[PDB]
Amino acid sequence: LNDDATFWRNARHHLVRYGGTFEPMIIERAKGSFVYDADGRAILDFTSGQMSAVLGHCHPEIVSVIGEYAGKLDHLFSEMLSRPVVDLATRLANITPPGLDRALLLSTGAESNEAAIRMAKLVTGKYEIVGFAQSWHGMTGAAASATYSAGRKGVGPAAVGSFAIPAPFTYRPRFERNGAYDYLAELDYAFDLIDRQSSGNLAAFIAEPILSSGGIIELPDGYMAALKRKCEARGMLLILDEAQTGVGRTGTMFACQRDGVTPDILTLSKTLGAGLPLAAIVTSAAIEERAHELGYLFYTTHVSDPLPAAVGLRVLDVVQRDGLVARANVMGDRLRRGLLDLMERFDCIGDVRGRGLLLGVEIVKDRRTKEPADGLGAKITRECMNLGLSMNIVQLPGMGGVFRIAPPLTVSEDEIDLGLSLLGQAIERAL
Amino acid sequence: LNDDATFWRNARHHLVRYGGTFEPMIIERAKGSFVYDADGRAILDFTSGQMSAVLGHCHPEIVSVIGEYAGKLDHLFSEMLSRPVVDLATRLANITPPGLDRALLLSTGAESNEAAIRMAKLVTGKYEIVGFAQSWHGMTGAAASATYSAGRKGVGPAAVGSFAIPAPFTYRPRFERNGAYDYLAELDYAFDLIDRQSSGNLAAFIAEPILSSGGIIELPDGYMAALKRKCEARGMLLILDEAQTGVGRTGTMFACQRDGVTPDILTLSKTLGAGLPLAAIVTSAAIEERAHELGYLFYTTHVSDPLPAAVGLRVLDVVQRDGLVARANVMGDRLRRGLLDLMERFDCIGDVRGRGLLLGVEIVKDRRTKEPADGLGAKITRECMNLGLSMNIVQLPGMGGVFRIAPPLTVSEDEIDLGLSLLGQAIERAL
Amino acid sequence: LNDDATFWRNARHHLVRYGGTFEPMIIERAKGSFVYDADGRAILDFTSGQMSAVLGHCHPEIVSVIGEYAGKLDHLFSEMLSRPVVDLATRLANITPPGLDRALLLSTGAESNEAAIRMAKLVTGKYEIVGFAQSWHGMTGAAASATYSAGRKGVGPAAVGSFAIPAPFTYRPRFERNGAYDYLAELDYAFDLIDRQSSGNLAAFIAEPILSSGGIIELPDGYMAALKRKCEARGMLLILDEAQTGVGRTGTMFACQRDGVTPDILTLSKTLGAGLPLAAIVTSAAIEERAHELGYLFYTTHVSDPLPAAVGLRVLDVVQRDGLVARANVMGDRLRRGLLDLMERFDCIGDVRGRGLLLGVEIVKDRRTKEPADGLGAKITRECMNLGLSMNIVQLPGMGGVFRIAPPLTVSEDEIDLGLSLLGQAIERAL
Amino acid sequence: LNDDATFWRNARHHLVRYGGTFEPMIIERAKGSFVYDADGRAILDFTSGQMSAVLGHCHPEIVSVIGEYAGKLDHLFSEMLSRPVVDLATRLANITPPGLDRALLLSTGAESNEAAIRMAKLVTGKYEIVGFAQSWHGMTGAAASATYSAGRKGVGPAAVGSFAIPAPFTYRPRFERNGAYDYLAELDYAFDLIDRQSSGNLAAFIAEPILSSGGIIELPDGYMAALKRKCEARGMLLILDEAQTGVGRTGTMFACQRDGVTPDILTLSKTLGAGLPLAAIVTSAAIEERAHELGYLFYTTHVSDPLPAAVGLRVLDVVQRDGLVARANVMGDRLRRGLLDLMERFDCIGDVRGRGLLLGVEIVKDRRTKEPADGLGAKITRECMNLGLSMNIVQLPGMGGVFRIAPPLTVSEDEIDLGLSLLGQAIERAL
Ligand SMILES: Cc1ncc(COP(=O)(O)O)c(/C=N/[C@H](C)P(=O)(O)O)c1O
Ligand SMILES: Cc1ncc(COP(=O)(O)O)c(/C=N/[C@H](C)P(=O)(O)O)c1O
Ligand SMILES: Cc1ncc(COP(=O)(O)O)c(/C=N/[C@H](C)P(=O)(O)O)c1O
Ligand SMILES: Cc1ncc(COP(=O)(O)O)c(/C=N/[C@H](C)P(=O)(O)O)c1O
Ligand SMILES: [K+]
Ligand SMILES: [K+]
Ligand SMILES: [K+]
Ligand SMILES: [K+]
Ligand code: NA
Ligand code: NA
Ligand code: NA
Ligand code: NA
Repeated sequence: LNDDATFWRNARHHLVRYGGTFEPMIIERAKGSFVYDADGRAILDFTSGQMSAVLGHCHPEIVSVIGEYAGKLDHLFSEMLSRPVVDLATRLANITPPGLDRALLLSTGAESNEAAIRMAKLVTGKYEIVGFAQSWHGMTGAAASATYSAGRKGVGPAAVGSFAIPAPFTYRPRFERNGAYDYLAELDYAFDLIDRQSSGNLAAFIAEPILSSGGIIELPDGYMAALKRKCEARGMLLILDEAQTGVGRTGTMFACQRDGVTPDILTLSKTLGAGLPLAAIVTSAAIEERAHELGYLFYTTHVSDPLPAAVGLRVLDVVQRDGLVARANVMGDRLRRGLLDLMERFDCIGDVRGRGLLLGVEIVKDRRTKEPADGLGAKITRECMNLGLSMNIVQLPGMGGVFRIAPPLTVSEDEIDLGLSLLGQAIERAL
Repeated sequence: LNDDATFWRNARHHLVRYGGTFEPMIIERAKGSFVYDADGRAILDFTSGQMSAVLGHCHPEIVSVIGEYAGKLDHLFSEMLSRPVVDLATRLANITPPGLDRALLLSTGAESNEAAIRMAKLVTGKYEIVGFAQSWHGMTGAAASATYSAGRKGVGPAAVGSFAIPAPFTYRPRFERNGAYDYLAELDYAFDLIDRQSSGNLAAFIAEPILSSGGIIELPDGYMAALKRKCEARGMLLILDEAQTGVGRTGTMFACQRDGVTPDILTLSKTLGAGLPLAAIVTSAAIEERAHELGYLFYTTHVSDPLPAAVGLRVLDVVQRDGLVARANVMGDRLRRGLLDLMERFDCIGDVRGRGLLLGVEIVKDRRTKEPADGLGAKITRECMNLGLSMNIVQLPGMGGVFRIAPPLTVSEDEIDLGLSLLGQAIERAL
Repeated sequence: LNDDATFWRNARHHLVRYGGTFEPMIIERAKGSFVYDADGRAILDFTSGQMSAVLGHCHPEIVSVIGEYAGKLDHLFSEMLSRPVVDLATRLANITPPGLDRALLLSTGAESNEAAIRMAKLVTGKYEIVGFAQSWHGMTGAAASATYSAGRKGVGPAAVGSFAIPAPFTYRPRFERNGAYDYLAELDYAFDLIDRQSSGNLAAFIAEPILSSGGIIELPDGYMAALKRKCEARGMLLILDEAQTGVGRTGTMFACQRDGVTPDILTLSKTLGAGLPLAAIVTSAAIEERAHELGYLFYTTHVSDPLPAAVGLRVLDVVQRDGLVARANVMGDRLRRGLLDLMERFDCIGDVRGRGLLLGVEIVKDRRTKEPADGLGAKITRECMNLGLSMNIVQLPGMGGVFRIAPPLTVSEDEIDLGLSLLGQAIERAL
Repeated sequence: LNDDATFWRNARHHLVRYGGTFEPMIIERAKGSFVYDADGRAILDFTSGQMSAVLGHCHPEIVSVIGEYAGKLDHLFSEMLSRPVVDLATRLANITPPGLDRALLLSTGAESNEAAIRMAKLVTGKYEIVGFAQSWHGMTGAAASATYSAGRKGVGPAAVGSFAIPAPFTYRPRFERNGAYDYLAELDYAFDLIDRQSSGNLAAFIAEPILSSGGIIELPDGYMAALKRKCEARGMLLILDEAQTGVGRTGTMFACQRDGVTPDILTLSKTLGAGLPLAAIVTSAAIEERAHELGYLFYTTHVSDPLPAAVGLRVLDVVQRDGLVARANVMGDRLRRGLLDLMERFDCIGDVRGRGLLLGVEIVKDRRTKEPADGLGAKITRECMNLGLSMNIVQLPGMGGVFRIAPPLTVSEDEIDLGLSLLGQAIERAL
């Protein structure tokens, strides 16, 4: 049983609480698209763990590689190079767009955004950073200063020079021109304001191609390109945070490939490490050279460690080889259609959006009003878990609660169907 | 050979440089106290990789546990609990001093300091952080704002409210009272200044028990206690960063046990993960409860992941069971004596300091002047590597270069001797 | 002659340049609505000096009072009270709206905004300040941090927590809803953004009722009220900066009386001192009491000095007694009509706006496009001076250049006509 | 009577309190070294009003000049030049040391420090400012951020990059080397710390030659010079704030002349305006030229106003002509000797320091301990006023309360004696 008195006792006496609420179960095993509680009940993992496991849990290949380096080459002085590191850096230079040539191999997504941000400040000689008002880049210093969906209160000033602009949100547009949502004009209008507040020290704009924690908000047609132009125009770098969207999740190896827009620095983590703590940034040779000339420093314990690098290389291999980017589009499409079928069935489903296997479903009280359905979302989530489907809902003011659905890229056609079915049931039950 | 053209070619084309210089070799394997290059030459690892591997490389136990969880329970939604996590948190509550009750399991040392710092700001309702002028707490936002040994220039303002005070340094004292180094008066004098600059928002003082990157500077007799009193007096938390000193490295499980001073929050990482990316903070039940009441948030991808937690539990087990804390004192002592013998032999060795297996050797041009020996240190380091002994030297203005010697707690009596011998040779050669 | 070689020589060798360009003449005298150069040519002062002299130059009454206190009671220890000070404070409590009860008598407009801002931060326990993107509150620290029309570049970070929102500008609207300029929705939309960037420390919003330096932009119908509600809703004070609009300039004693909106703190200066350096802030008894309980400090050399206080009391007297507030409406109206007649004559006159004797005329290349007329404005200004009419034009990006026309409240019907006539001539000449 | 019910009623209902406590009397007139209450009692003004009136109250010459410009040329558009302005700027270029060539004519001491600070940041391209831990530069933004004797709490963060170092204080030294107060080593030691906290953006050090509000602390032999060298070494400007020490108060026209050290920018106000609100900064032609090339902006309402400029020129004239700088030394010396006689009489007088007519007397409980005499100082001050001698005491932690004695440079031999006599009586009464 999940009721192990001692377990929960120790849990209550000795864990720091760091957000949300702990799920009432005891996870004892995980395999493929499932985790299993202490009774052995299999729970369908519709969020790939914490939005990371693109290959599912305990993938045999990963298991092998892990084993292999744990026993042969694990951790090293940060000045010592090895093959897994150079291979990975090389692979990444190779599968990212042209213009992205050099990599730095770290441990977390926030760390990767801090590294990119420090690099941008260094090469521009400037310090103001601009993000989206619904962004999430991490819990550490600079990543947090640029995170606007949460975490800003009660902890003192953010970093000097932090600004945000509204993200382009087609489901709930607030900037109109000639009776239509002119998200490109909204962008211009936002920048002029920024321009006016700036001390003349704009260093970068940082952005998620699809804002996940912020409500699966996908940047619309042409937006990214226009954004890149705003930056170039101001001598600012554009850093694209692809912690969740990278590595195939949205049905392209990297989301920025979809818009055909190449950022100055690209950050990776969640899906790169597929569960393990490996992250990275990739930038141009020119930017890297200038950073280096300026003494760029970002020296950590695990930067360039062989085992994690070895792991991420295996991740890319598998993804490539098993055409998991394409599986994302097919299963993605399979899942979207189901969701839309549900939506056909239940009025509370106000919107189905996202791309590939990063989909969101927005719960509303009224389609005409798009009135958020207060607690209905939480209910559905509770029912899902009872039904054996692990889900996650995010909620910001002005928005219905949004389910973030992101199964492993290794997910089966059956698993999807199972998932869709458990979900309609949870919805039927929640009403 | 280490000369693999392609290797270095790819290395040059695709790695971001992040500090220092890459060692000219290709590391292909590692085992116990050694790593091996591409020719198969065994290099004696006198810094435990990046000051982490207390159990040495590829420890069989770690190898087993790793394997075991990689295949059974790897990574989870951050709201899902499991045994390795609760066990570890519990173990830590148990082996740390009384008053430290709840843990938060993260990935890196900087991340662990950011978590502690955010917690302190939250519970005090304040934001000013004070560290040592020769500190190193990491490369991310807040950890970096509190890092004074390096990284401050070229990257814009640090965090609002960052201050430093001089660390107590008995080898190069600068605060005199009645013909003697009154480091306690220096402390008082520093705080009064701080007090005068403060906006009345002092939240914490953060400190390494022994400043490593800063030159192996050990806080002297009674200092820590007095420091803790300064904080209490100001309603500030005291955060002790034991990334390197924790887990037995200095010959006590935790360095703060040595002074018998319990900090408000304790941070762990390098030695906790013993090579893998696992970090943690531990605080009191009261502080944790208040943080929680105030909405403490620090939600990451890998917080509470089973595999890493599983790994750190095995680390503690081994350390405990093999009495590696005591091995640190014995080997530590064996090594100190050797160093002192060298010092007897070579005038350039100006000081031998540190504790347990975290020792430093300061190179000088003149013992009377304590004039730094310009390049001599770098030379010795170069000779060591030729001689097959991997070493590391740190250098700050006003100080001779310092070797940071920190072999695995699993190091043999022979390995030490080997090390001492290779070192005297390198010194003989460098002169 | 204005060509005094020595004068200009010394001028060139010994004056720091602090913005704009020095006018090529030597002012030797001033009287009523004119100043006179070294040839004795009378220049019609259409900006009341630096937008201050509501009573015109060298007003006999002011001259008397000045004389009187210079010789009897001039300057005092800031802890010594006297009649002119208590009378003035009292007068102000009396002529400002209900709810504004206590005054602090200072020297400059920036100083008065710094005092109001410090007070707001103190009583809210918070520090973030929000202003308009085209504001001007002064050159000192906090006043400057809240000034967005200029001065932000090249001088390092502004104050922590500085934000701006776009001002409501009916002549060049950029926020549309249902085919119309919905400036109230623009306001809401701006605040939500602010809300999202805030660290939860909003202390005040500071605002000019009519943005002068920013282009004579008058807050439209209902805007102020809605603004006040935004603040109340967030527990923020509303500080109204009436440096130029106060004391009758816009045809009400205070502009905020026009909207019937009472701010938490009101600041005064330019027109209060009518040329002399006297400024003030006025707040509620409750706010003042709380500030005092919290140790409010703003102790300066000239706070509470008798002579300046004596001067401002005489200013209010005269204004009251000579019904100069009403003269502002009549002459104001006389002047607006003329301007509009011009506008009837010249296509370049794109807009005539403002209120009372604070009017603006926007120069454009095209009424349909509202294309700014590049240099045309500067030309007209140059011609005016030749014609003996001192004028001033302000120019921000996205806007035609704007003449700021603000003659003394003591201005004659003839002086206005003269002014209108000189202006059409300058325009005819400039084309 | 001073008991005018109505006066105090209005006083209580309508004055904002801004520090300290209001003196219980009603000042109705002032003349020479005295002010007179409502009963007509003459109070001997031992602080020259708020440390400003070097010529005493209502000086006939000032009265004439004031009158003259009030009626002929008062206030102007900030782009219009006139004689009083160019003459004054010229005079100042002329009486300040070589290397100080161009002036900017403002209104307050804080404003003058903000102007100097903005200029320094602009020309260095940097933003960190360093002051003394017991400084007072004003209540506005940057001046306040650099003020450490008071005002820092309850009002949010100071300006980014604010630092302080301890001032050299020979009466209460805390930095010892070889049994002696090595204030030069203290300076070095302070800077190294600063260096370590800096983001590499040191723009200026700002300093009072004698810290007044901070306790009449006179920089000792050679200190200033060494300070200037610290700045030059770091590419920082040195700004000397001579608001109180300038214009003859310390027995040289400017205190920096005494050490023969020329700062990059010199600020003036209190004594320059001698009671009226006039302030100024003076810098080198080179610095000014570079500021201008960089768009230096500091455009205010009263910058370059004729009347105030006219007043300060008359002040300098009188000072020069009446050899008031020398009167300061003679009367200063007369007063110091008296003070020392008192000190001979009363043990509570722990120290008599300062220079010229800017003297301080530190009250202690014990000369051996230098134990502050708690409330004794306040008592003496209360007795002085009863005795008809207006005085002022300042008190910081770690220090006895200090009387700041600074009579008009126009003070008579008799007035001094009167003052000394009233003071010994107050002391006799207070015990
Ligand atoms: C005391 C301490 N705390 C925190 C960190 C941050 O660790 P991480 O960068 O992995 O987040 C370090 C890093 N150290 C260097 C990397 P070195 O080993 O050279 O002293 C540290 O020494
Ligand atoms: C886009 C993005 N970048 C960076 C990070 C920081 O990752 P980390 O905290 O591991 O350093 C996250 C974290 N996400 C949440 C944890 P969620 O998965 O709930 O959206 C992210 O979503
Ligand atoms: C050295 C110095 N610089 C600048 C200022 C700011 O002057 P202001 O506030 O008029 O702008 C002061 C004020 N002083 C007090 C008011 P005190 O006279 O009590 O020492 C000062 O002492
Ligand atoms: C609305 C407002 N508030 C405060 C100030 C600051 O006044 P000061 O600089 O005298 O302290 C100004 C200055 N204005 C310019 C000088 P302009 O007259 O050109 O609009 C102002 O317009
Ligand atoms: K490493
Ligand atoms: K997790
Ligand atoms: K005063
Ligand atoms: K002026
Ligand atoms: Na690429
Ligand atoms: Na414990
Ligand atoms: Na009122
Ligand atoms: Na000079």
